[PDB]
Amino acid sequence: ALETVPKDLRHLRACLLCSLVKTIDQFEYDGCDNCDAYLQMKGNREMVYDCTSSSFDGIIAMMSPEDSWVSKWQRVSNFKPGVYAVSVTGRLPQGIVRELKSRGVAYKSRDTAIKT
Amino acid sequence: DPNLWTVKCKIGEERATAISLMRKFIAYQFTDTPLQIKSVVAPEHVKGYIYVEAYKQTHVKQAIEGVGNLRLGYWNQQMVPIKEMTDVLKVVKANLKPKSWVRLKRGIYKDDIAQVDYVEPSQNTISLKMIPRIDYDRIKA
Ligand SMILES: [Zn+2]
Repeated sequence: ALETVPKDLRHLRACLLCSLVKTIDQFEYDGCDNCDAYLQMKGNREMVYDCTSSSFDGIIAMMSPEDSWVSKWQRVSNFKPGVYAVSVTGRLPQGIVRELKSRGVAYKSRDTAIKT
Repeated sequence: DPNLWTVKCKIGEERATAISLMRKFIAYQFTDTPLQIKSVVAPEHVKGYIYVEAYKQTHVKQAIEGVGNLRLGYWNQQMVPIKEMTDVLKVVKANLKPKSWVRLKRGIYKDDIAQVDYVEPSQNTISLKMIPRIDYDRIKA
């Protein structure tokens, strides 16, 4: 859709669950399109700045997650097509990861980048 | 398994190229002339050319036709072997972490190793830990 594409290249971040790359306005006005019932980052900025971080690199134009090699390698085949990242560094605090396991969402480290 | 192709781009317009072709795809996915691309890779460490995913070489030529940012490398589309689909996604150590060690580019303490203390959430300025090297206003006039 037209909502998953970042409007402006300035002030864009990437989530740590599905690696959604969008502008800071879309994460506040709409939020995470791939997870809205477990995260609830629409309507505020503290939650947007808590889970989603600016420290990320790599951009991919995901269009057909059901048939693509890069989608399977990043385990983003069950997500919505759109702007994604290949290495989103960081870790969630111990305040939102405990509820995801009780709700059946396995938070996986999307940082596929190597350290030294 | 879809194939990966390499196209040449303008130097300094990689993210613009990606954000333009994604909007082209969304603007032509419902017409009679859709795009056969799966995804376009634009690494941040590279500068000068990008990558595109398509099964055959005709699809990329029929998809990148009409864009002024990919008109130069339009007459040739190289192909990488199957073992280079993995080395593209590798990133070596974003780059924003507190209590780390960074260096300056401009100012007086050029190429001097420093330390980070606090990060402003506004993405405007960043705190730094350095040591002054001034004379305390004794030598200079
Ligand atoms: Zn996500």
